[PDB]
Order: sequence, then structure tokens, then C-alpha cells
Amino acid sequence: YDRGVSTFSPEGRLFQVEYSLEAIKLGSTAIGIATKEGVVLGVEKRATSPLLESDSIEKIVEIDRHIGCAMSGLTADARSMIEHARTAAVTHNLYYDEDINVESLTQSVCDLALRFGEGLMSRPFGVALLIAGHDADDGYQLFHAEPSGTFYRYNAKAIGSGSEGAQAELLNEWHSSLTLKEAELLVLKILKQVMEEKLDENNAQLSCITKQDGFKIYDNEKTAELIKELKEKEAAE
Amino acid sequence: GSRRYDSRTTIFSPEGRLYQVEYALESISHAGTAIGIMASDGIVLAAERKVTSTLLEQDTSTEKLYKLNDKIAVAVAGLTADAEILINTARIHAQNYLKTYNEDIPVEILVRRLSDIKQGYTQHGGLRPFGVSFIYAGYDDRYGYQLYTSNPSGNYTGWKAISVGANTSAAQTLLQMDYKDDMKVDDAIELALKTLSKTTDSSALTYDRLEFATIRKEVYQKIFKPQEIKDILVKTGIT
Amino acid sequence: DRHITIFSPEGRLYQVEYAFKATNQTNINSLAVRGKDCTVVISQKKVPDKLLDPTTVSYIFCISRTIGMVVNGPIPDARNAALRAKAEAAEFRYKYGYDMPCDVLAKRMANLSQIYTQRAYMRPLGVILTFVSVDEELGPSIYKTDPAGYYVGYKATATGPKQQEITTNLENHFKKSKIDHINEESWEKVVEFAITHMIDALGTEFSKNDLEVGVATKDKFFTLSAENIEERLVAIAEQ
Amino acid sequence: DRYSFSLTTFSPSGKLGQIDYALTAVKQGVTSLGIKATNGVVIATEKKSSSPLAMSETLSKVSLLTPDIGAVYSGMGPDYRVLVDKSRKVAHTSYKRIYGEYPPTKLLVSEVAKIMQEATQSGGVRPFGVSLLIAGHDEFNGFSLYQVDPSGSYFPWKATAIGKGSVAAKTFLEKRWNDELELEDAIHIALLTLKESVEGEFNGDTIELAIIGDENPDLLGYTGIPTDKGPRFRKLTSQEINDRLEAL
Amino acid sequence: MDIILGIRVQDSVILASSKAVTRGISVLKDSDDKTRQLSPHTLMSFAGEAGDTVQFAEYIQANIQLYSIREDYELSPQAVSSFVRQELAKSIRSRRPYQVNVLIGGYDKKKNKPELYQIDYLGTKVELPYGAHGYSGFYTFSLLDHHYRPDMTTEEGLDLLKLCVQELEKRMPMDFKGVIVKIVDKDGIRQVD
Amino acid sequence: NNYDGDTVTFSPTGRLFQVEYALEAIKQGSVTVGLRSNTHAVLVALKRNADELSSYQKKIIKCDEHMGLSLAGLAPDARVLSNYLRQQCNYSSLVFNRKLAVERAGHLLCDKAQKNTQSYGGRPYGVGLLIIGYDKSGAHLLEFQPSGNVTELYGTAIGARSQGAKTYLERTLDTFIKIDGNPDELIKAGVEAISQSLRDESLTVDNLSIAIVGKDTPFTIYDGEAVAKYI
Amino acid sequence: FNPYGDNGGTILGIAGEDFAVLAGDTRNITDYSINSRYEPKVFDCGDNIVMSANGFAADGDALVKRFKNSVKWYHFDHNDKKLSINSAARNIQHLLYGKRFFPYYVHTIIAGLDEDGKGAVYSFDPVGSYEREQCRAGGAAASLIMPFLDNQVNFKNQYEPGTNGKVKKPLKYLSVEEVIKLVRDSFTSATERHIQVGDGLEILIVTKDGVRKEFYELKR
Amino acid sequence: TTTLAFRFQGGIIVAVDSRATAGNWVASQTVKKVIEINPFLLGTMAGGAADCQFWETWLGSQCRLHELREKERISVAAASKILSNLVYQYKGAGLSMGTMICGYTRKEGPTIYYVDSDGTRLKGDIFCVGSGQTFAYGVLDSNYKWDLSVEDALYLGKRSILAAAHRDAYSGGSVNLYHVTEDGWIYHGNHDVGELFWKVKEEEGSFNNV
Amino acid sequence: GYDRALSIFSPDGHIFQVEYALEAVKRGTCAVGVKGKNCVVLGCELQDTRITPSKVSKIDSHVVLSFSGLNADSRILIEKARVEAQSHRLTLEDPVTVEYLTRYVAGVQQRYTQSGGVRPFGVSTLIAGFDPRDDEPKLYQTEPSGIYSSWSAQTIGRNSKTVREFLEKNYDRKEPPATVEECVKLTVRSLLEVIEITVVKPDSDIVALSSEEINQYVTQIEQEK
Repeated sequence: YDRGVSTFSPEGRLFQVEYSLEAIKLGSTAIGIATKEGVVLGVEKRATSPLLESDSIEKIVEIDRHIGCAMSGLTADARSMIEHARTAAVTHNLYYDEDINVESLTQSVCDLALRFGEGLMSRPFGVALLIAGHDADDGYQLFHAEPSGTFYRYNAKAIGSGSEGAQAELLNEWHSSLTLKEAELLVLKILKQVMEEKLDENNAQLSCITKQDGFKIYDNEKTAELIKELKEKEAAE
Repeated sequence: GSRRYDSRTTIFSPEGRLYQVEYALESISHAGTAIGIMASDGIVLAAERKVTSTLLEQDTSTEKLYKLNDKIAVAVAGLTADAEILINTARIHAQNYLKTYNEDIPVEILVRRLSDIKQGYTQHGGLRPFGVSFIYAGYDDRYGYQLYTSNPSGNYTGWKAISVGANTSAAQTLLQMDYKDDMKVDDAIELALKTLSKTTDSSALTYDRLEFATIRKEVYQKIFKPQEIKDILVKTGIT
Repeated sequence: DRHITIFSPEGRLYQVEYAFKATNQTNINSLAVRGKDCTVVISQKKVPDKLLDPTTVSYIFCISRTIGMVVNGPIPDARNAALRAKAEAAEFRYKYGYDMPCDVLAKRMANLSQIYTQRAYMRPLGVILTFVSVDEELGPSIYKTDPAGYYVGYKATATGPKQQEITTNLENHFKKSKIDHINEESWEKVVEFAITHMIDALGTEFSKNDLEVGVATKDKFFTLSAENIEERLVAIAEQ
Repeated sequence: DRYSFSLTTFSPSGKLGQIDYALTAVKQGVTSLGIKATNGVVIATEKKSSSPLAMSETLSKVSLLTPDIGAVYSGMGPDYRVLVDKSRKVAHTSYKRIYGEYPPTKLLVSEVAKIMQEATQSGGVRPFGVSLLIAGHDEFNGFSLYQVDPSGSYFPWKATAIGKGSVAAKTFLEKRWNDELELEDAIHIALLTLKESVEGEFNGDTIELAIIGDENPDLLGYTGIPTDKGPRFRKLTSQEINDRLEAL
Repeated sequence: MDIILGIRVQDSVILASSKAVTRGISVLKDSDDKTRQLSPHTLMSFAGEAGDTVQFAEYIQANIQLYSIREDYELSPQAVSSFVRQELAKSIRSRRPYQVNVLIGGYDKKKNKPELYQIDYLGTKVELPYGAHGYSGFYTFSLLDHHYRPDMTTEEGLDLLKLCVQELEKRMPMDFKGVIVKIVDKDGIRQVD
Repeated sequence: NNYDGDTVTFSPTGRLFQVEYALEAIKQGSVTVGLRSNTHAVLVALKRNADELSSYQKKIIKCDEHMGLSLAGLAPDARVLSNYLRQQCNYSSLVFNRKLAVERAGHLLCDKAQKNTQSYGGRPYGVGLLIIGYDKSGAHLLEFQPSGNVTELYGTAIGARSQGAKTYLERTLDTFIKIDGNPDELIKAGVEAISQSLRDESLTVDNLSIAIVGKDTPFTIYDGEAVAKYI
Repeated sequence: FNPYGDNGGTILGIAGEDFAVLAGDTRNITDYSINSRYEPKVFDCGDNIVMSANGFAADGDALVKRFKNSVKWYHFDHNDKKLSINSAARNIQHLLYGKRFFPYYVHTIIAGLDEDGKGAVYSFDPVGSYEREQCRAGGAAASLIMPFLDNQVNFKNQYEPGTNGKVKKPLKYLSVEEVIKLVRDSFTSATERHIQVGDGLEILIVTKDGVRKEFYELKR
Repeated sequence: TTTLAFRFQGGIIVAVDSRATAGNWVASQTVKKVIEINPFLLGTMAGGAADCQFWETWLGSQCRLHELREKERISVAAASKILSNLVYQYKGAGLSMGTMICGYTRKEGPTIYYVDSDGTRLKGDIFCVGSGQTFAYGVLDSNYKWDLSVEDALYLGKRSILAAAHRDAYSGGSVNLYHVTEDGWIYHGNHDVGELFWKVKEEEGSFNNV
Repeated sequence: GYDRALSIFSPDGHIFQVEYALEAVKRGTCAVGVKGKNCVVLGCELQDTRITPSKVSKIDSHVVLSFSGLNADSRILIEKARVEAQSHRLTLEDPVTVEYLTRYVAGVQQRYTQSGGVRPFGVSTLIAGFDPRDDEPKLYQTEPSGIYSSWSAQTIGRNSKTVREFLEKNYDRKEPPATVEECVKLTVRSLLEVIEITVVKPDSDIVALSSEEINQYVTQIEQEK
């Protein structure tokens, strides 16, 4: 409170952005894997009590038919960002009669992030987004959108508290020839590794984007089938 | 900039308390005791005057008790200037309601609106809260006689008998001891004056140190003239 | 409390006191006296830098046709006050159809100063303003305004580090003369008086470059050129 | 203006520190007093000169607010001057322009108290460092004397004093005041009470005194409307004060 | 134009409203209900400019419902008609007035009395034993002035309404496609024939 | 340091520490080289990736076919300033049907940046820009610093280790300024300059991007296999 | 004050199977005076989109300027991605309707290739309603031009000669050269019979190869 | 112009003409007077073309935002009220609109709302709008049934538009037919009114005056 | 106006004002919710009872809000929620869903964590009800951060850790209480693990239980223990 929210550190970094990044390290893990067949998103549904209905958590959301988002950190902050993104995508379709590109949408969200100060929101968002989508120009794309208002495209990315281990495994195990089924099982493998809870269809959620049918979240039954398949195949790894 | 000088009213303490509200409440704990009692047939308001001198016009000083409309009165503890601001707002609100609906404002609607004004200053705008607690005495055809209190937080609660200001723990103890639901206004007048007499930190309770009002059955709303306070003090055996 | 115009526990406004200190930054003394139908202002001019254009160095301002102002304090705040006073006087003449009186302008500028004493976001101006005119109703008039927003009329006044020495000499002169004004019919002798008295008080002779002189008459306020001041100084040498 | 926040706040003890400090400024001010008689009100103050060269006649410590309401102050003179201007305007805009009538004393006092209260709570302002004595007459309430403090609290008085001498003055006024006091007696007592608190020199130049009294049709400035009352406010001349002091 | 009629009898208020909606050359609809229930015992019927009537009535309905939720209480028909009058009186001074004439029929369960208020688009409110807007009164008031009795039962009120409607159908040149009839009483609001 | 809390505070020596810290943002940014001849101006930028799985962040933004820039430091501020510059060029074209001079564009950025140094509540921009363009006065290169200082140069470099490239450009100025017929040799001069700022890293078709503008050469960005010629 | 005027001029869009034509006369008029004999109304807006906004020429100029600026901004924020003719049509609708209550008093036509590579023509009312059309004429002599093109391009009202009105004359491919010939003859007849129809005909032709411009002199 | 929609057991038929006119001049024969708001909602353009097209496309955008927020198809009632509120906010500004919002949801079934520039919002079984509406009503009221076949309902729509095209000079060009089902709307193609006229004139034997 | 950034990140990335708003919730009087198969039951443990009504506020005829924390802040949220419910019912043609209202209230709380010059609400809410043509009961919680989630049973305020551990022992996620009596018995048992009860049922059937009924449950529980 001594220091104004817009100030640089002597190291040339905005204090409130850095501290927002510290908030995101506390968030539950989200993992994205891009493939030529589709993008997979998976999230740790870190239920705080068994009386919590895990199906209400909804840490993966549709932004448009071919764009989805996974969030980690202060997930209440994400609802504003997602409202903006959805409005941008629909407004783009209204003004151009065409879908927004995934990159242009990610930029629209990242343009929101540093619009904080005094004399505007009071603080940065405390949430990172994995934005996955398809467009005809650049295909299946995964982006990491950060409260710095910067974004990178990623082949695969982990965010949240598990991110450093998961990302090391993504560096090991991602390759351009991964099928979507392989990406699904790799997401589940790395969630299982970095999740403290036992992975099951209630502790985790999956989704993919495919151009044939767009963004869909997988039902618990399909996810349990995939977790069974992983448990089987893990005998040979 | 100015950030250096901003005391940041409207922030939580680590315990989740609003310190300016707690400190305004402390301010009110040094104000003159006010008492409300809801009888079966009416309501008594009584208050102690803290400022006293032989040179004060007690006959024209009316600092504790105010009419809000023909059916509702307030007793004030705390900063009288802040109270006068809020009382004017409440009077306007009551008349706006009568203009809109052609009916007298329900007591709870008035109390809620004034409490919401007080709450606003605790949550936004960076201003200090109003340093006043109110007792509201009113009648309406829905609930009849109603006695409310409100404080700087904008909390409000309904009461059968209530005290605000300095000696309220003692006053509420004595009221718990002697209150009865069947009691008449003339019983409640005695209970009010006896409680003020037993709680005042002066040497003796006297008509110059008192303000007194009643709402009783239409409903009539009487602020006692000082001679009537003499009459009631002798009738109660306190003077 | 030291940094903004809020009360100290002693009820002081330290920023106002420190704004008074700023009024002596220039180390200049000014003197004003009333004649029968003129007012004269004398101010020291100190132009030590040979590269200055001395004609641009002035603390005397023509506010209107009839009002002069002399400022003690740093020239930027002086020019702020002068511009504001000029605007106020023109606006007064437009609104009300007659020339702004010197006392009315002094009141208005003092009220602006009070605002700076009361609102935290504006600092006081570090200037003392002495307004002079021959008023249509009050005759020759000296009104002096300060950073507190105080103003009063004066028989005569001085301002600056040596204002006590000049003031006590003026007071002794009025004790010697038993009058509220300089008894002379024409302003040249009032100028010569004021210069002689500043010399006697400060203990220093003046060249025509060491002074600036303002004269208010019924028709106009005007400032003397250096050669008119020469004529007055040689008159003093010969009278 | 970035000072949108309150500069007056509650301390942990519940004090509004800036208001107590404004009251300290008042208590260091030059003594002012008021006395209500059956048939008038006196308000009086010392005029302390800032210089022997100052024309104290040019500084009005007693001000007409309405033809029947006068004020005096102790404390910060400039704050008083600005409050007088605001009181005059609000007496017009909040009342005379609506009802065709000057406000009663109590309602104008309420309006002044409101202005003072807002300086204790609105953003970026300190309280006014003045206490006012406001004397007036109105047809229904008669003569009134009120004190308004920096908080905007106000109290009706039979007699009171404010400023540095107010304790001794209030004790003397408690000795001297009574319900049968006529305005000439109130003026005499006022002059006595100031004599005991002036810094030596005590005369019609060092004293400012005004009364609320009878209507003064000679001050009205026109004739032919029998219902138009002359002003009840009247500042005494220095010669009237001297004449009374010689007989004191 | 639309017909709205009201009769306050001893125990109840009867409101009758025409079913036609006409745009230009054609009858679009023959079944339109020109009323909104404001509260369980208060009904408002409306007539006037297309669009204005329903926008106004739904705004009123939402505000009365909000009041009822906030207070957990039902406003009297008096208070409702005062509120509606205030909204109409504002609209006359607004940049686009609601051209809407209303009848408010309610049963005051505190008084146990039926109440019928007529409010014109100006905000002229009048409590009446029976009421109408526009030309419907020109044909019906002589029947009501002749036959109306304050102690009428609901059934007598309905028969008198039938006579008024028959007279309108005879002499009024428009075809208004009959009326919907609502009854407001101590049991609430019901629709009748 | 009590004086670094805001832009509106001078230190006792007249420094503006928040501005200096925003320049440290630039010094942490990856190197960009600019250089020009009389006929052509070139930008060369080393992009950085977040990790082996990430893309390389865009360092170069086209304003117009006559103008574009390269950024070092806080990329969202570069987006803001690039949009503003695009608006100014657009306004000049719409209202006067004239191509905005590069010098005037630079002064417009200077003025926009200065406001954030002078008033409370904002902050300085955290980004340095190299602006190249071609106009009626020929090729231009500007360096923008978020102090609001804009300087016209034949060559410069900004970002980390950029003093090595700047030293090389200082050493070779009298050669590269003459390269008027041959944009590819000016590009190669710029790529050799930026090589002097590389530490434990090599230029690749992934991390290198180039832009050029000139007499009949609309502002064009080369990236990917388009730069393999110049590596 | 009337903020509008009529500058005459006539324009014609024809979509071919693999080309589009947008043609306009070049005369600018005010009442019975010629302002200019060669003030072109048909513009290449980039992305192989051609546009003409016939009517009040100040509003037409303003709309074309704003559309070109929208194209530039689309390039800036889509990495010089080509704007589709369909997206351009939607954007032009939004440009026009933003002035709904003080409209651009122009009939606009744009022409280009769709993403299949077929000729596309879109026509817009002053307020921004728009339709993809095979052909549209606009302006003063549209009524003189289009019925003849309906007859010669679409064989409207023409039946197969031996069938006594049973069988339509079958539609067939017109080359761009045949279309240009029909356009020239239509504008020549309009020049004969409409006093506003200009001194010259400028034809923009859009193909996969880009935009090409042809000019033909008209009478006067 | 002529537009109609009617409810039946198969859902909704929407039938429209394609004529546009400017005075006596036929500006186009091929105007699309149905706006495909989304795969489940249709609107009919009969006012000013620009107002209907623009605001019903925007309505489609609002439906999509509602679906994203609420995870459900928007109601036809909700869509028509969104449109009628928008149009009422511009009342007196001079919007020119007269549209049937047609849709079929599980909660509502097949639903038509007439919406007007004046802010009228009417639910109904049958609406005809435009200069030919009285002729279309004349056929439709003579021949409508709820139990009508889908093919019979499409024929009835086509014949009502044809009747308007014969009698109303400002109606004609071609007939566009739509069938709204719970699964969405089905386009049943374009029918040139001249071909249709001479077909019906021979097959049905009507228009004996011609 | 006043725009001070009151809610800001600490170096460890916490927002202290939201944590302290949660401390205000934790000091606040309890609220308990238990969702059954066909009802949701809400409960709580010289005042005039008539004009100190239930803490359980109707937002609309089908949906009900309880809260813990600052009562005055809760009045602001309740009024906003009621206004939004009526607005949705007006501008669209249906009453709000319970999740729509919950999301609106959580959005209001979130916005006051990220807006200049405002304190976060020191309030947590339980939102219970039925969607207008649905009979799946709903029970949502909102928090000062603007997080919201659905619960089978939940408690907020003073004793809520202990009561939640009790509900976790005694609520069966695969055999939820089958009748109103079972829901009420579980709610009362949880509140006695340390009375006012509202039952919410479909079709706007919201009923506060009589004290004599509650005392029947209380005495039965005290007889079975």
C-alpha cells in the first residue's frame, strides 16, 4: 500500500504482476497438449470437501465453438476474462461474418490484463489461462495467457502448482506425431503424477478441441474409461 | 500523490473488523444514554443530556429526540450534526414514500434505508462513518408499535426495550430485570426514568438533564415539555 | 500535519506559517503610504545580475486602471496572484457595471487564500499582497492580504524583513503628526516622503535603479520610470 | 483534486482529532460573548489589532447575516468570513427565495452547522477553526442565542462566552444573568465581562458590540410600507460604546 | 381502439377487456388478454398505443413484485394506483409519454373491500364504482348509471356487464371480438365468461 | 531510496528513478539491431522463446508499408505505442493524404511517453523501440526510449548485450551507410552486428527475424525459412 | 440547409463464374451542368475487392475512404490476411448502419471473388441491408441497363425456338469478353437515352489474376 | 411484400416472397426475406430490410452469448422480447420492422411471435405480414388445419404467397419456403412465382379471370 | 471519486482484504444447508422476534438466500439479487435459475475485490432453490472472492468447521436424506453439534417450520442420544 500499483521495481518489473504470478503458482494444475489431430485440455478439480459437487467446479469453459479455455489461480477473476473473450468472438462473427482466430482472441484477453491502475480495475487478474482452439489459418493452437498481458504459443504447457514437474515431463514426452488418444493419456499421466489425490473421473476433467465437432468436455464415463486404459497400459511403461 | 495521507477507511482489519466502525462505536459509548421501551399501548423514548449548564436553554434545546414524521421518532446518541444530516434524509424519504404510495412509510423501510446509508460509508467512498446510533420508535398498521436500533455499521435490530450510549450494559441489565410484555406506557415511563436514574453518572437525575417522548394511541406523538418532565419525575418519586 | 493544511494538535496550520517564511525569500522591503488624494507604494529593486534587463524586474503590478498591487514573495506566485486579480477586476466590472474597489478585490483574494488554507490539494501562495487605490467612496486605500487569508486596511504599511523598522518609524511619524495620512497636496511630495523614510529606516541611500515606485491617483494607478525616480531623489537632495 | 478521502477520522478512543484541534484553535481565539435579555440580545468581542497602522474599523468581527440575525466568532477570522458569506447566501437561496421571509435564527444556525459538519466528513477538507455565536429574533421563537462549534453541533444559550477568556466570562455571566435582565443591563454586563479579559486598552475602538433589539425604521432606507419592519440588528458605534463605558 | 370496462360490486371487482388486436387493415388476433396481474389481489387492465401499454404494464408488474419480495407484503390497491398514477404523471413530462389508460381492480384484504381505480394517460386517477376508457363509456355509462347498485352481487354485476357489451356490439361500429372477463375478490383473480 | 515511489518525485540529484527502472526493463529485453543506408533501413531482432515447447515472441511490428518498428522490453506497451503510431499515420493519410514523416511520428511518441513521466497515476512505458521508415527525406531509423527521448541514428542496438552490436556498427558505419543498391548486404551487415551481442546462443530460422523498408521496398518482415539465406 | 445532392452516375456489377465486373460511367454532374467528364466512381479497395458507392458523391467518397481504412486495419490486426468479400460486405453493412439516422445517401456495390473463386457481387442500400447478387445496376440509368442484361445474360423470356414456349433457352457460360461487350452496349444505349450517362465507361475486372481496368469513351 | 408463418402438427411453415420494389421499379426479384438467426430460429423481413437484417443478426449474437452463459438454447419468447425491447428503445427514431420470430423448443413447442416497430409483441398460430397479407390470410384461413400434412402445409404456404403475388404488384419474384422443426429449420427451396402461377392455373384451374 | 486500490496482491500473492473478509464471515453467525432428494433445508441456531425475522431471505418465490458475515453487506447483496431476478423475469420471459442468481451474486462479490475505492463484501451466502420447471434441488455457496460452487450439504460462519465435519460423517453422498423429516433431522443434529429451519420445496413451496415442530425434532434427537 506504500507503493502504487503501477510502479516498477528497480529490476524493471511491475510488483503487482509479479505477485499475481505468485498467486498463480498456488492454482490447481491445468495441462494443454496440442496435436495435429486436436488440442487436449485437462484440469485438476481440487475439491475442498466431499460434500462439494465436483461437477459444479467447471475450470474448463467454452469460449467459442472451436476455442476453449482452462484456468488456474484466482478462478473468479477468470469469469471477466472469459466474458470478454466470448463477447469478442461473437462480436467478431457479427462484424466480419467469420470466426475469430485463436491468436486474435488471446490478444484480446491479454489486452485486458495490464489495464489496471488508479486515476480501470484496481489490480491485475490472479489467473492464468491456457487458450486452446482451432482456426483455418493456423490449425490447432495452444496459448498460455498470463497476467503480464504476454502470451506464447505452446506445443504443450502446464500451469499452476504442478507446472514445473509437468512441464519437465512434457519436454520429455511431447512429440509432433502424438495422436489425440496419446495426448489424452499423456495428460492423464501427468495429472496423476502431479496431483496429490488419486486420479479419478471426479478429481480430474478432460476436454478436447477438434475441428470436426469443436470444443467438447469429456463426460466422467469416458474419462474413467481412459483412466482405466492408462492403468492397463502403465504395466508396460 | 495524496495516497500518503489516506487513512484508508473502509478496510478490514486482519480479524475482519472495520476499525472506523469500532472506533465510532467507542465514540458513542461516551454519548448520553438513550432508552427505548415498547409497552403494550405505546413506546417511551427517554434520553440523558450530557451538556449541562445553568445558562443553557433546556426549554429550546432538542438535541436527543427528533420527529421523523407524525408516526416515527428517533433518539440520538453520538455526533448530533451527523444525526441531523441523517434525520433530514429520513424525513425526506418518509415524505417521498407518502407522495408515491399515499400511505405513511413503514417503520422498517425507513430504518433500513437509513442503515443502508450508514453501511455505504463503511464500504465505499473513503469517508469516515457517521458517528451516531439511533433508537427508532414508530407505529404502523402492519406491526403496530416497533422499536429499532441502528449503529454506524448499518446493522439494525428490533427490540422490546433497548439502550444506546454510555451505560448500555447496565441499562440492558436493569431492563432485563424489570421489563414485562404486559406493561403499560405509564409503567414503561417509570422503568425508563428509574433506569436512567440508576445508570446516570451525575449526582441526581433532574428535569433539565432529561429529554422524554412517547408514541401512544389515532397515534399521538408527544415530546415532553420540561414542566411535564418535572411532573413525571415527582410522580415517579425520583425528584 | 506538517505537510498539508490540516490542524496540528495546537490548532496551527504549519504550511501557512511556512508560506509566510516564503514571503521573505526575495529579501525585498516595500512601503505604502496614503496622501490626501493619492496612495504611494515604494519597493526596493535588487538587480545584482548585470545580464538582467532591469525593466522586466518588477514586483509592482497594475491590476486595473485604478488598482495597483505590490507583492512580497517569489515572483511566480506574485504573477499568479496578479493574473487572478486582473481577471477578477475585469469580471467584476462586467458583472456589476463599476470598477472593482480595492477592498473588495483584497477580500476576494483573501478568500482564495483561505480556500488554500482549507483544501488540502492546493498549497498557499507564498506571497503577501498589498493593494492600493484611490477609491471612489473610501478615498486613498491600502489593503494588505496574506497567506492566512487575513486582510485589513492600513493607514500605512511596510512588508519584508525590515518591516518592523519601517513600521515603527511610520508609527512615530504619525505620533509626531497626529494624522492618519500624509498631509501633502500632490503625490510627488508623498513619494519623496516615502523614499526619505525608507532611507532613514533601512539606513541606505538609493539610486534610481534601486527602487520602484507606484502611485495611485483618482484617475489611474501608474508606475514611475527610473528617471521620474531620479527627479524625486534629486528633489530630496535639494529639498 | 486527489484528496477524495476524509482527513478527519476516528481514533481508537473515538475522538475526531481534527475537531478537537479546531476547538483548540477556537479556545486560543480572542474572547467573544453573548447575552440574551427579555427584549434583545447582546453579542460583543474584543478587536485585537494586528498593527497600530491597521484600520480595525475595516475589519468586521460582528456581521449581519439577516436584518434580524447577527453573528460573532472566536478563532480563525478568515474561516468566519467565508462562513458569513455562505450563511448569507443560504439564508437567501434556502429560505427567502422560497418563503419570501428571512429564516428564523434556529434554521439559519442549522444551515451553518450543516456547512461546518460537511467540513468534518467530506473529502480533502479540514474543519473550520471557528466557533460562532449567532444572535437573532424571529416572530414565533423571539430572541435566540446559539453557539455553533467546529463539529457543527449547536446549542441555545441564555448567555455564553467563547475563546481564551470563556471560563472566567461564563462564571461571571452565571453570577450576573437573570430572567428579568433588560438589554441595557445585558450591555452593561457584556462590557464588564469584556473589561476583565481585554489586554488592557478598553474602549470603543478595541470593542465591537452589536445588539438584536427593536426594529430600526431609520435604517430601513424607505418609507410607505407600514408592514415592512426595520432591521433589529444594530452594531453600536464606538462613540456609543465610549458613552456607555464612561457611565460604566 | 380497445374496450376496457370495470365494475366494483359489493364483494368483488369485475374487469372486462376486448380481445381484438388490429394493425392497419387486418385483425391480427382475436384472443388478446389486455391485463396483467400486479399482485394476488390486484389486477390492471390497459388500453392505448401499441407497445406502450404492455411495456408500461410489465414495468409496473415488475416493480410491484419487487416491492412484495422486499417487504414480504402486498401493497393495497390504493398504493398500487398511486404508484401507477405517479409513473403516468412522470411520463407526460418525459421525452416519450406512455400513451396508456388503465383500470386497477383490487381487493383490499385489510379493509375487506373491493376497489376500482381509473387512471388516464395524463395520470388523472379516480376511484369509481364502475369505469371505462375512451368511447366505451359513451355507450355504457347510461346503462350503469341506470342499473348499477352498490350492493349488487357478482352475478348481477356480470349480467349488467353483459348488457353493456351487448350495447357496444349493437351501436359501436368496430368489431372488438368480445371481451375477456376477470373477477378480483377475496379469493384472488379468476377468469369468467 | 525514498524517491523511487512515483514518477512525480525528483531525487535530490534530479533523477527520475521510475523512468530509470523502466529503462532497466529494456536492458533486460533481448537485443534488436537497427541500421540504415540512404535507400534502405533494416531491423534485425533476436526473439526469445519461453521454453523449447513455446513459440518465439514477435519482436517486429509493421505500422505501414512505409513504416515499422521493433521492440525491446514490455511487449504490451509496444502494442499500445504501435497502435497509437498506426493511428497517427492513418490520420495523416486520411486528413492530408500525406505519408507521416518518421521524425514527426517519433516526436508524437516522445510526447505520448512524456505525459507518463510528468503526472501521477500512470507509469512510464517499459519498452524501447527502433522505428524504421522511408519517406520523402529517404530512409530513417529512430530509437525511442520511454523517458521520451527519441534520436535519429544511422544505426543502434537496444536490449541485452546490445553494446557489442553498437560497437560493431560504430566500427563499420562508413561501410554500411554506403550500401544503397543492395538490401541483402545491408541485412547481412545487421546480422553480423547482432551476432556480436549473442552469448552462448546462435542465430536460427526460429529466433531470427528481419525487417526492411526502402525506396521501392514496402516494409516487409522476413522470418522462418525466409531468413535462412542470411544466417 | 440540404446536406445532400445528386451527382448522377450509373454503376453495374456482374458476377461471372470465375470473374467479376464492376463498371461505371465517369461523368460527374450537378443538375444540367457537367462538373467533370472523368471522375471515376469505381475503386480497387485492395484484396481484389472493387467498390462503387453511387449517389451523393461526398458520402460515396467518405464510405470508400472508410472501407479502405477498414481493410488497412484488418491487415494490421490479421497479419495482412486477405479480407474476404463476404466479410467486407458485413463490415460495409456495419459502416452504413452506424449512420442509420443520418445515412450515407449512396447505393453501394462491391465485387470480387468468393473463397471458391467464383464471381461475387454484393449490393447495399443506404442503410446497409445487403444481398449477394448475380448482377446489380445502380444509379440513374439502372432501369435502362438491367432489363437488357437480364435478357442477354440470363436469356430471360427467351424460349427455344421450335418448342413454342415449352422449353427455356438454356443458360450457358459467358466469357468476360462477352460480358464486357454486353456492358458496353448497355451503357451506350443508356448514353443515348439518359442525359446523365457519361462521357466514358470505366470497367474494373476482377479475376484470380487480380484487378484490371478497361476504359471506353462514351458520347460527348 | 408478403410474409407468412403458421403453426401445425409438423411445427411451423414460413413462406415469403422475394420481390423488392422502388416505386414502380422492381429493384430485385431475389431478396431473401427470411433471416436465419441461428439453426433453430427464423425471422421474417417485412419492414425496412436493413433494420430487420441488422437487428436480427445482432439477435443471433445475443442468443449465442445467452447459450454460452446459460448452457441452453434461448427461448423464442426471450429472443422476441430482446428484439421488441431493442425496437422499443428506438421507438420514434424511425425504425421500420415487422417480423415473425419463429422457433421450436422443447419447453415452448413451435412458437411464433409477431414483433413490430411500434413495440407490439404477439404470440400466435398464424401471421401474415406485408402488402399482400390480406390475400394470404384469405387462402390460409380458408384452408388451414392443425392436422395438415407437412407437404400440404408447404403447399398452402406457397399458394397463399401466390395469391398475394397475383393480386399485390409489390409481391412476387419467387417463394422461399421454410419448415421449422424441433431439430431446427429446413429450407424447402425457391419457387418462381410465374412458373408456380401457370402451374397452379392449369393444375388447380384457378385464376380463370387471367 | 475515490479510487484507491484497496484489494491488491501481497508479495506472496494473497489479497489480504479478501482473506479478512473471510475472517468476517468466520466470525459471522452460522448458516447451514442440507440438500435432500426433493427439498433443501436451511437452518440457523429483549429482541422483538416479529421484527427480527429469519436470516433466510427470499430472492424470488422459488429461490432463497442465507448468509454469514456482515448483515449490512448482506442486505446490499440481497437487494441486488432481488433486482436482478425481477430484471431477468422482465427482460427475458422466465424466472432466474439458482445458478444464474448465484453467478450474479458471486460476480458482484468478485467485482468488489477488483474495483477501486470499495471494500470486498464480508459475506458468504448459501443459495438454495429449484429451477422454475425442475425438481433437482440446488444448494450453492458464494464467497467474498466471488468463488461459487454447488454443495450437497454445507455450513458457513462461526462453528462451520465442526458442523461440516459432522455433515461429512453423517451425510451420505450416495444415499442422501430421502424425506423432509430426514433433512430437517440432519440439519438440527448438525446445529446441535455445538433453532430456525426453512424448508425449500418445488413450485415455490418455501416454508419456515414452526418452533413447536423444531422442538419436536430437538427432543427426539435428545431422546435418541
